[PDB]
Amino acid sequence: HHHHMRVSFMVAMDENRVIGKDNNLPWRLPSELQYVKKTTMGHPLIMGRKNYEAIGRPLPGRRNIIVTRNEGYHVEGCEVAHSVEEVFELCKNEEEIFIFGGAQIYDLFLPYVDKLYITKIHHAFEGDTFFPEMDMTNWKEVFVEKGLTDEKNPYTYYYHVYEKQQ
Ligand SMILES: NC(=O)C1=CN([C@@H]2O[C@H](COP(=O)(O)OP(=O)(O)OC[C@H]3O[C@@H](n4cnc5c(N)ncnc54)[C@H](OP(=O)(O)O)[C@@H]3O)[C@@H](O)[C@H]2O)C=CC1
Ligand SMILES: CCc1nc(N)nc(N)c1C#CCc1cc(OC)ccc1OC
Repeated sequence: HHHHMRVSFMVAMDENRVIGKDNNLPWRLPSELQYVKKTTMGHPLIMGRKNYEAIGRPLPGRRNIIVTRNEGYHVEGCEVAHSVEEVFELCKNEEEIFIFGGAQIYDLFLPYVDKLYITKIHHAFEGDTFFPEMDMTNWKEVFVEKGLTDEKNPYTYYYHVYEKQQ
């Protein structure tokens, strides 16, 4: 029944798991976006249809895969899938794919996540979209580092990476 690729989550959330507000990001952290680009470069990005449209354009140097239940949905420079299994088919030969949100898409792929790249922002934003709860039993933190806080990046935040022990 198994897929061969590593399923990694890529997400940034606040102290209460908020990841979005009014179909956008509640914060603006250029430095954190650089870490995201650095980490995901050359790997497929899997994104919910809403997430993708908020971004608005294909992210260069990565396979953009959009998840939608719309069978007539198309976008140039991007791939479209309509299910977890169709993603696994498209990415069958990939080493590692990144589930890039948003919340519905995180929920979809949660039974399959092997590795978690999560930025935690030490602030409580007003929001309406939340990262799903996770049982970390049998996971281990393998990297942690404080983010750069300066004029362009006005919050305290940390990068964490957790690996499943399965
Ligand atoms: N801080 C962070 O790291 C991140 C924050 N965000 C934020 O999250 C928000 C977006 O999240 P959310 O509203 O949940 O939207 P999603 O990105 O999860 O997209 C939801 C869409 O995905 C498609 N979809 C959902 N379930 C399925 C399924 N089972 N099969 C096929 N397609 C499916 C549907 O598309 P369709 O309607 O076309 O059928 C649905 O409308 C935005 O605010 C964004 O800015 C997003 C990513 C990361
Ligand atoms: C907040 C940026 C971010 N960080 C982490 N660690 N994981 C994520 N999935 C995201 C995200 C996002 C959405 C987004 C991305 C983007 O360029 C990559 C541009 C705009 C975006 O939302 C409008």
